[PDB]
Amino acid sequence: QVQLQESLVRLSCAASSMHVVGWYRQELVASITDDGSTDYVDSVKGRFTISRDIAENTVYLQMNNPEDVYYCKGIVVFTTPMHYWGKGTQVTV
Amino acid sequence: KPFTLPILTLGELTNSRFPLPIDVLYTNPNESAIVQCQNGRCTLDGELQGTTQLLPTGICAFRGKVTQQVQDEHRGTHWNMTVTNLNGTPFDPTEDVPAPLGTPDFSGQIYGVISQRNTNTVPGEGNLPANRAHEAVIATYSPKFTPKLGNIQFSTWETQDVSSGQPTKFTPVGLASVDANSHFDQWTLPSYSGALTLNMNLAPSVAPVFPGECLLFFRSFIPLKGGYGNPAIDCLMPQEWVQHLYQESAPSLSDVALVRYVNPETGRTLFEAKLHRNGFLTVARNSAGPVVAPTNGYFRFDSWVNQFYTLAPM
Amino acid sequence: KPFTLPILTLGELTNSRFPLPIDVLYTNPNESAIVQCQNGRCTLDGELQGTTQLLPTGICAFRGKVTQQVGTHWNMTVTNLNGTPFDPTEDVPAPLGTPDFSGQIYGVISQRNTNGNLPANRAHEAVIATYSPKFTPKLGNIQFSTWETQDVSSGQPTKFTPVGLASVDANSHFDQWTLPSYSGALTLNMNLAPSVAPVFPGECLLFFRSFIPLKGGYGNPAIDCLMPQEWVQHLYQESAPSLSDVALVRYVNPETGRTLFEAKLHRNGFLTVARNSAGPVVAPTNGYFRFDSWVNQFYTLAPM
Repeated sequence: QVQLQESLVRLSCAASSMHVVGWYRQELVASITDDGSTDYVDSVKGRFTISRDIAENTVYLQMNNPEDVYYCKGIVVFTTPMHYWGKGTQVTV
Repeated sequence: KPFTLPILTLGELTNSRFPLPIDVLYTNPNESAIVQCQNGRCTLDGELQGTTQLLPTGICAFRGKVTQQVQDEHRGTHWNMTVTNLNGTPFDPTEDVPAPLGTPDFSGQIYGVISQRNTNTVPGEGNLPANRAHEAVIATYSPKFTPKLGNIQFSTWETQDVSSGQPTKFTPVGLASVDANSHFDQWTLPSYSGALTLNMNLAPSVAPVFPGECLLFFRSFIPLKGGYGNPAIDCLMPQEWVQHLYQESAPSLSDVALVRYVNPETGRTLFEAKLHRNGFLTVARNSAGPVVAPTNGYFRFDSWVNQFYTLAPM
Repeated sequence: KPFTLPILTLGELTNSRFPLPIDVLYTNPNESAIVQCQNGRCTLDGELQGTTQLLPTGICAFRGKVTQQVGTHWNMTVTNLNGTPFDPTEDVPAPLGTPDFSGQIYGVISQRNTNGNLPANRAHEAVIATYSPKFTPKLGNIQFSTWETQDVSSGQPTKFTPVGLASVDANSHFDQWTLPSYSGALTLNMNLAPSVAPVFPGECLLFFRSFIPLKGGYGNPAIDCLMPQEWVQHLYQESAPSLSDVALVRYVNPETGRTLFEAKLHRNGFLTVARNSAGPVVAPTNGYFRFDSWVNQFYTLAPM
């Protein structure tokens, strides 16, 4: 119902306020919640950094290897989530 | 006029407490809860009780109008809805019913779709009314669930596209969750007027009266929006029995009707049960769980008996 | 065994072609389309026709398993509603309950996995375009689309609960009297319940009309059935011998005791009235049809 939008060696996500926003790849990469809490897959730990920016209306994924398409995913009602996916952006190193 | 049941296999029956097909016959003799559901309640001589109505489309349905967006202490976007009778007439809270007919009769997060069709046309948008529909959840255990007072609340994932003051329909689909915090309990009634008020005009509780018997249920499995679980909803009689009993209105000639579950191919009785005047089944059984019976079987009325009749064990 | 109809007002009837209450009786004599719906078809002596089955929950429902991803589109094998595999050589147009009109049908796809010993679940809004070349229920396969992009599981029990239409705009091909091609472009429809029409001048079909919800956009779409689902169920139960061509029925007001109009209920299971205008039958909410007597087709109805 919302329309998420992302962005080969700053990706922005934009919608048509969400409870979690996360970046994926093809597996989970990095996520941030509206508590400001973050989490990372073990293979990305230390090199990757998720960060929320309310002022600029987007969620960035700063990535600091050849084993690295990336997607934006965004709402909870009671304790039941619904997820909203963007269409993606390729990443190749 | 002689009492009859319809001739319908389990595969031709639907649940009277949620819009689902019947999946299996079921017993649970170790049930500690008082069984007092309000949908699927009909006496054998055709008196609907509780919140029971005839439409399969009315079970756990609501009709009304959204008044405004509201706040509540849980995640989501929240909306207040006045509710009418399902036939569109204003609900009169002083009527002798527990709640508008069709109101859900159990505690849980009921998941479905809210849809609206506007009454008006807007200048510049054309001569046909606008529409919208979104997934929604109604927590029947919430203090804001007050259908007997003529209004309820629902929550959506959608944050803006629900219109105030427009005709609104809730189509039930399943449950949102059966996790700890979601309070699914099929035998716990909602407080239809909210937390501060007693329920009224209830269909009575049901139980076997002869020792060694237990209730027999028609069980359906109910969909989940997400999470883990295999939730089920047990009704006392399928909706087609409610409809048939209402049509026939046959006088009940004793307190208990002996019925036999028969295999039409062999003509043989698979097991027997008591069909009580208030509208529920008991059997003599020493296993709990789903009933193993051939798919072509159905209940046939045999004769009127008394409360002391001894059933053959299943 | 005497022929009977149940005693049910419009407010106690449901549509046999979509899970909706009946809202109004309706005529439309100038309909150019062939009326040949496949749900809500039952003879007066209780023989189901077309894709008609008895469950209100089965109307426009599907049961099956998702095979793969193909908006986002998913391919789904469909079974009979009782879970048994559908045999395409069976003498039916499609699995019983299959939608019988062209449109974008909107509803919810839900899944409960086969494997604390409790299965995972998911449900999403979904749309089934019955006019698509991939709508092939007679071949045991259909496609549905979701707004949801990823969380639909392959090889898991899947249920479609119908709710309304996605749209009735031009590109949505809603036409309640256009049948789906149940086998797609590959073969013509088979074993169909026959088309219905008045045979004598001055008569037209009488419909039980329901308004169907919309996911979005503009419109007030309706779905018209020939007999409500409760009549299908009743006829199936009773199986009363049909004694002539037509059951003459009278629509009566129980409060005044007066007959409002009469109709022919044809053996194949549809109504005609003597009317030559389109629109609602304006009738008291307490009215219902009562069987009067068997007549032949040459009976002349009083104008309603």
